[PDB]
Amino acid sequence: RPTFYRQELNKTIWEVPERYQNLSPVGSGAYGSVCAAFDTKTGLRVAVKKLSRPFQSIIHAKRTYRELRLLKHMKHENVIGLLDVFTPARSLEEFNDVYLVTHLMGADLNNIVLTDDHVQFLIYQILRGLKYIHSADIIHRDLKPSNLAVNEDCELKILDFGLARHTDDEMTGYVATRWYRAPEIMLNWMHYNQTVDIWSVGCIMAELLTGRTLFPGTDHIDQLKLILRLVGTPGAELLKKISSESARNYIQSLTQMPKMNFANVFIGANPLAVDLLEKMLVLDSDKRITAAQALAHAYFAQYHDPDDEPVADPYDQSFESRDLLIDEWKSLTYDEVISFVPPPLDQ
Ligand SMILES: Cc1ccc(NC(=O)c2ccoc2)cc1-n1cnc2ccc(N3CCN(C)CC3)cc2c1=O
Repeated sequence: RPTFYRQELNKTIWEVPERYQNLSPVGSGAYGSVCAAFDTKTGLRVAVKKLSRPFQSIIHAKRTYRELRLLKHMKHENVIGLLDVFTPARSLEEFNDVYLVTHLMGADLNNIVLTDDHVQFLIYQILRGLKYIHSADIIHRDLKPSNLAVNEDCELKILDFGLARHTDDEMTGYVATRWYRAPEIMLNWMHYNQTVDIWSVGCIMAELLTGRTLFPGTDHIDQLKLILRLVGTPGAELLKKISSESARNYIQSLTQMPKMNFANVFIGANPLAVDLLEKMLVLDSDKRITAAQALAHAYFAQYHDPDDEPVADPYDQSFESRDLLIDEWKSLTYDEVISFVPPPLDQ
């Protein structure tokens, strides 16, 4: 067991192993504050998130367990991984604090915004990342530029997947961003699958190509209006699939937009880039390209290697459907701290 040391970094008492040095706060991550630090053990720059009141409620408690489970499972270049997890607690009884340590990528995709080859590389890495998380039946749900971490090599990792609530029957505290959300999760108007994340990739890729937010909607309805202006009102075959009677009512009432020519919207874009965008930004949940299929699209010829696009090990999210006391979520998280083994360090 290591020696810890305490400091006050903006409201909060950080208590961390002596191994981590020169903590300097960089803002909020998912459910708590993040410090940049220096890892004396590895010589590396790391990010330390202190979860804010991890065990105040069932929601915080379950979400704490979820995040730690998520992180401990991901092992892939384009998906953030767990370098370390720790507590100052010396027993389960006094266990009150969780700190999660990952690599510090220099930046995220806001800060960056770009040539076509740059967009190829970055979107390529996102889809390579999504294939792996999708293959474990995990869905990001709020993929967006601020949770795409990038270093100066344009090497990219996805953060914060799997947190934004599954249905509207649950609350996880996590706040999504309107502009990158698939119309089906935003509005809950047909069922949804992993391709909610492909819609997002569509929106991010477009933005990288034009500098403009694709759909800067000011609310749910304005957002839906912006979207239909580009893709057109849904056809009779799409209407067939809308499960809600109010959504279908609303749509069939809007005065009808035609689908536009994506070439006349993405003018000056590489035509392969345009073709992919048309395959990503389709209303129909069953028709939208998947991560795997997008990886094989001509746009990515320079990057695609079927033998280096791995899938994940099976991930057991049966805990998701359980209804347990705060102390039960709490002890489960404790087990997961104690059993943590850090990634191997070669020379
Ligand atoms: C350190 C850390 C620990 C855990 C998690 N959890 C997940 O990614 C995740 C995946 C599934 O569920 C949760 C993420 C992080 N993490 C890693 N690196 C970061 C780098 C920078 C920042 N900040 C960038 C600047 N911004 C103003 C505030 C956030 C933030 C971060 C940042 O939050």
